[PDB]
Amino acid sequence: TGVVPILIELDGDGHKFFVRGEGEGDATIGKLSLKFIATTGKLPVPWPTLVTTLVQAFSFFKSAMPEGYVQERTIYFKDDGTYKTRAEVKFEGCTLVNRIELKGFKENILGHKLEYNFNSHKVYIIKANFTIRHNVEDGSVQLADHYQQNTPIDHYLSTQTILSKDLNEKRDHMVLLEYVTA
Amino acid sequence: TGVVPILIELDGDVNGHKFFVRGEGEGDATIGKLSLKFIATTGKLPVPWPTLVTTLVQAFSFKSAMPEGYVQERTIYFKDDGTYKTRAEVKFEGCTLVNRIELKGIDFKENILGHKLEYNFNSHKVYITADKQNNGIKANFTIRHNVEDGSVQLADHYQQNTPIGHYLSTQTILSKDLNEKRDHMVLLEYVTAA
Repeated sequence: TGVVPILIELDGDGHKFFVRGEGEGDATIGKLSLKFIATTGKLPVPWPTLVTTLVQAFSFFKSAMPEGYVQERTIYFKDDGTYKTRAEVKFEGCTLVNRIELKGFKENILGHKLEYNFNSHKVYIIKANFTIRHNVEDGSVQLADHYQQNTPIDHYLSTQTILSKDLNEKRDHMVLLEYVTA
Repeated sequence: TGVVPILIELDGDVNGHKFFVRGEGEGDATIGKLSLKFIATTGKLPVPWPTLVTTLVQAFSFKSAMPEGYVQERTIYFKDDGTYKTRAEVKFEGCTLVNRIELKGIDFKENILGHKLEYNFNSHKVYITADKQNNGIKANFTIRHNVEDGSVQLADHYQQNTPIGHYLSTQTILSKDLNEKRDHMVLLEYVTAA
């Protein structure tokens, strides 16, 4: 019910970086509007690879609040490196906070030759296994196998995502619009 | 800080006429703006909407009382007509500010029940004065309601406040949702202190 504020903090790693996301969420319509900012400068990684790691609560995840849940993922990129991520999503003074730690390859990913977009997927829902198709600039696809577990402190989720850019923003950033349904 | 959701629930009972109103919307203390849609769930109101405006926050700009929120009790004398008696509790419920109100009306005549008021609300400054006696706040003010013929209906408000744990100027616009068939009131309000 209603629209809640969202804080997202991603501390990433031979290249250290930090991303802070701020925006609003509306569970009534299942809409996300978020702007992410690279505080440490340009990312040594393409933005679409951080999309999945960067709040399923908007459509268990809701019942987990306000003490919230822990989300851990290991993400294998085909013929490349892998992500390992741990996150804590919970409520802090009427604001939903997602604190994330991820650690990682060869220079599609470090090469920065992906397309700035993100295709829709059905997620098999806690445990989860799914594969994301990233569009590559040449025409090929970069596959990313996700393994996911959840823990509190049988259905599907379809998600649609739009990646855009704030024109009057000079820091490396990502504006994100997302619709997720059950 | 930020924009908070608002739930307003008023179970009312005037001269034999029971009614329930649910208001939903947003509040922003930073700019002092209220956006609310009120719905008469029990059907057409036995009372004109402008007479419920005062009773239906003041926290936006009352703030210190949250989240274990204050009690607001009012006695509202309509000139040569009936009177309102209201008790309300404004507080936070899961990040939402809720204003549950109980109102009762006695000794009316059929401006108010006659439904001959204008669908609008003139601005007023409210005289807010503190009182350590009841650990709360008191206020007295009179609202001039425009009646359709040309005259005015005056409504004398007496108000006390108390926690469960200067001036205020208000500006109000009353409108209607075109795609809403229930008896309702769209409300926009700007409130500042002095």
